[PDB]
Amino acid sequence: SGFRKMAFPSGKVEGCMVQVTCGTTTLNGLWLDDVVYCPRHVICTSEDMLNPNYEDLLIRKSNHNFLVQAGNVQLRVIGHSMQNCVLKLKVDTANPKTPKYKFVRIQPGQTFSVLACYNGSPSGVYQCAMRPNFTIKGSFLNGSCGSVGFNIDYDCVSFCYMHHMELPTGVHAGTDLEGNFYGPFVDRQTAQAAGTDTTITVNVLAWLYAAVINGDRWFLNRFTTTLNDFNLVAMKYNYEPLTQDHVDILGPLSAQTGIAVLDMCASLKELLQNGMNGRTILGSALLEDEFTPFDVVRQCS
Amino acid sequence: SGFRKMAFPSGKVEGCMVQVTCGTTTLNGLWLDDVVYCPRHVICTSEDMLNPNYEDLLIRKSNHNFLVQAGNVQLRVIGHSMQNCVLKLKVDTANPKTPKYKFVRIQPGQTFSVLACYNGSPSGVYQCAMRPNFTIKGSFLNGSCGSVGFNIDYDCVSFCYMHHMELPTGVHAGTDLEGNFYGPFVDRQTAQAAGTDTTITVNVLAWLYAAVINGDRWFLNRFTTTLNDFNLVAMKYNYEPLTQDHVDILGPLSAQTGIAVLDMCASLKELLQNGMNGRTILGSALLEDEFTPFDVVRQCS
Ligand SMILES: *C(=N)N(Cc1ccc(Cl)cc1)N(C)C(=O)[C@H](Cc1ccccc1)NC(=O)[C@@H](NC(=O)c1cccs1)C(C)(C)C
Ligand SMILES: *C(=N)N(Cc1ccc(Cl)cc1)N(C)C(=O)[C@H](Cc1ccccc1)NC(=O)[C@@H](NC(=O)c1cccs1)C(C)(C)C
Repeated sequence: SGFRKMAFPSGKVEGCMVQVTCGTTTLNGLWLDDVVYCPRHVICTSEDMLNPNYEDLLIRKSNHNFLVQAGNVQLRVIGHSMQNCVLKLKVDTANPKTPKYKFVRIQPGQTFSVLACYNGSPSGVYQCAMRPNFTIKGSFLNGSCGSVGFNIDYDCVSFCYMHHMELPTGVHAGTDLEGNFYGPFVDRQTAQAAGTDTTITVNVLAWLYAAVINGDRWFLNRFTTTLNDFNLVAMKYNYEPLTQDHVDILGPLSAQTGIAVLDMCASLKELLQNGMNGRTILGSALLEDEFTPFDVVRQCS
Repeated sequence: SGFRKMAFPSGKVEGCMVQVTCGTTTLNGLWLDDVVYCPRHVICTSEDMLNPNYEDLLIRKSNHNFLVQAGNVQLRVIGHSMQNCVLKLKVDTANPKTPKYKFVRIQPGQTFSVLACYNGSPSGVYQCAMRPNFTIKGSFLNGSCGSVGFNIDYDCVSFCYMHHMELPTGVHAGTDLEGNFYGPFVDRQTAQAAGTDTTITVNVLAWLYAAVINGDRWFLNRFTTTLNDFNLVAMKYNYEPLTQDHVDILGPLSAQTGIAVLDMCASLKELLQNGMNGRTILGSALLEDEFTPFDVVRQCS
């Protein structure tokens, strides 16, 4: 019936995206209740970024240097404070669209939807994974700062990502909605680089299960393996060590398919050693690791 | 800055999705103005599908056999007519959320966003391409019939797909919003199969340009080629013949990058012959063809 990388419906967030401008810089903000959250480097000029003292830079700021637009509407800024690396800009109008929302700090390996915007206008929506080195591989051009990642869990909108940075290597980085960077990064134009990316093993397994469910099963073998033995082959190819809790987490998927986690770990073992010999798994010739077990169970059940 | 397969923000459509039930069957519908569009096979039982006479089946229908819910709300059905392969069910309440909308019949090779729903509830959003054989490769489980594909062009919401069918081969099929099937398919449980899928050449080129823009350029060569010569290698690998209009269409992309279409056709020529030798292009080890030139220019500019 198909398996696709898909994003939560984005309506509940489209209505929270506004435009923020300070000096010659314009980017995006998040309008919840009477507050608009955005990245604090909005107040920085080209020269400031090299070594900005944000507290000092912010004092010199008066509310009229901050210009906020809900679509074409304009919002009145009546205060501005800093929380870690995010600008809180209080406004008169509470957003009548504010949804039921949380501010969550996700875990590496977890996934969220990103609503990409340019000048307060939503552009599109896509799913990203928080890599083990606290980066994400998304689509953030000029004017994309302020786009936020989120999950929808039944009632609630869980905001987990606000985009700040791009790294020399093409990957991305940001903060939670309290303003704390994921990873070691700083909002400063100085040398910093990601750690080594390893690969999210439990997700790859989840992806193979998803593929068995959808008819791709050529990679299934009769072998079985032990965690320690597989995890020795894992370590060779920069794969996250698998754990018993990961196996527990994969329970429902192994059940729906009739394949022990450990039987699939042997199938995975063979694919790291020998590659794919020109066959495909769910339309890839590479192994994929940005699907969580939950993401798969949601779509395959 | 990144290139990702992304879908239009889905808010303007989330609010048009309702639940439809007839007998023991429940699926999705599209509530625009005072009308709810859904697939007409909703009125068919297991036995009917084999050879349904829909006109006859529909006469035996009274409005009370049709049950429609906007969320938990219920809508009153005050009429029901058939238009090709879609049920039009008039209702008392005009949707106060009805957007500015068109009903467009897209062209093979063109792309649209699909808002997947299950029992009137939106589940997620993703981008699909109308294959040259009038199928799509999406994610449509039980209760997904009625999910619609759409594009957003500035003001308007262009509805182009409503999902009806799944094919023995795992691929999907449906109608425009006037109820005309794409492809040769019929809403009947009898033998029918897709034509041979060829590959959308102009899209693959667009994808290579997107990859050059984002730093992947190992596949660039010094050679050049002629359309007829490339299109001879195209025909070998079930690739759509390239045309001068496709080259015109790729103009802006070839401009942004400095690579003549024909210089890229030679790079593509080499990749069909020799494959990728274990390198990747925008995180694939395969060539991709579900990006239009427009889809790329939108994200890379
Ligand atoms: C967001 N709206 N925005 C604009 C933007 C610039 C370049 C690209 Cl490719 C896409 C969008 N961004 C990403 C920025 O304004 C940030 C601000 C910033 C944050 C931290 C340090 C410096 C600047 N610009 C950057 O991410 C820049 N990154 C860096 O200079 C560094 C990365 C690691 C160490 S320094 C650039 C290089 C993307 C301009
Ligand atoms: C939509 N809500 N819905 C349910 C559904 C069934 C199976 C799967 Cl895998 C996913 C969802 N669908 C797809 C249907 O109800 C259709 C209705 C239909 C339309 C045309 C012909 C027959 C039935 N079910 C199907 O698509 C079925 N397809 C076929 O029988 C044929 C395909 C080609 C020739 S006959 C099945 C096989 C998916 C049940």
